[PDB]
Amino acid sequence: LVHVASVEKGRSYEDFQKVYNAIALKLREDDEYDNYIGYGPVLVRLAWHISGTWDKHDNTGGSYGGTYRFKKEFNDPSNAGLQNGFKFLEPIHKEFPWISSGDLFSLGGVTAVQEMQGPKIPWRCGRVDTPEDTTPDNGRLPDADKDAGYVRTFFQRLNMNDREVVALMGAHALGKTHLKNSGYEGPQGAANNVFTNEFYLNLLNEDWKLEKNDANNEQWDSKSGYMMLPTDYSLIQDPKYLSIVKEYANDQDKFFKDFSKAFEKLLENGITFPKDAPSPFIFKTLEEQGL
Ligand code: HEM
Ligand SMILES: [K+]
Repeated sequence: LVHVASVEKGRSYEDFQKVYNAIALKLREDDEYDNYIGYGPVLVRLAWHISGTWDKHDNTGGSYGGTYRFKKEFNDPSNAGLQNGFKFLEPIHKEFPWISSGDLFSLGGVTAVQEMQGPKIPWRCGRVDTPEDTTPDNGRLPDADKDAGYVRTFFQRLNMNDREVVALMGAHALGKTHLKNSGYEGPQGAANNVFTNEFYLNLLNEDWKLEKNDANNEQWDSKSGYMMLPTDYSLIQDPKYLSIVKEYANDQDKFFKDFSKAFEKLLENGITFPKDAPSPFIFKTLEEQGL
């Protein structure tokens, strides 16, 4: 399988900047979602989820084909709750119908990160919608009740090393777990809609207590009222992961550069960018444009 990126006929940077701004303005507007968290978090997760189905072995899955839009993928249990971000995007797609789905799902994630004060994430256009039959089966997204070895093993399927994994997990600082979605409940910290290194800080500074939740699952609960998944907790259990956590806890900038690179990589896995493809775009945030 080869998926060559193909620029949407006749579109340039400026056209994308507009999709961006449209997402951004809508984020600003619908701020009541999930009790004032806003849609930022769910969009980052949608973008990660449409991309985590990838398999470096056979090149199936990944964000290229916009398969999330099909039933099999859309109804994946590990995708519970993502429908809210889908619906958020929907009007947007209507306003800009020439964008491919993979392009849009992924741009939402970038927009989300940047609008929430995170780092700038270079983004590339060119994903092409593929047919219903290219939809990966359910089962490729990771479980949360595991440990560091699982995570390690899991992420390898996506070509991510220790450093990327840890960088990538910092996104857990955003949003929260929801009992009805995954059988877990609670936020990871206090600033849940502004992008920071809080995740690492929390993991190193709170005094976590293992407990069972209402869904009969285990989670690490802290006095502050925060929770961590077994998989999140696992980053302190593993020696290699822990030194990285420590690095990010001390230097938000390193975290940001690392997250940036990894997130783009993550969204670009499985895609072949031809030689003449335009360079990756760096979008202006609403504020940078004075809107
Ligand atoms: C071991 C790998 C991962 C596991 C098992 C995991 C699983 C989870 C769980 C179970 C949820 C809660 C969903 C809910 O009930 O609504 C979730 C929340 C979320 N996940 Fe992950 N995740 C992992 C990797 C990541 C990565 C790589 C990203 C993005 C870079 C990330 C971003 C998010 C975000 C932002 C939230 C909050 C969503 C919201 O507030 O609705 N996750 N994660
Ligand atoms: K979270």
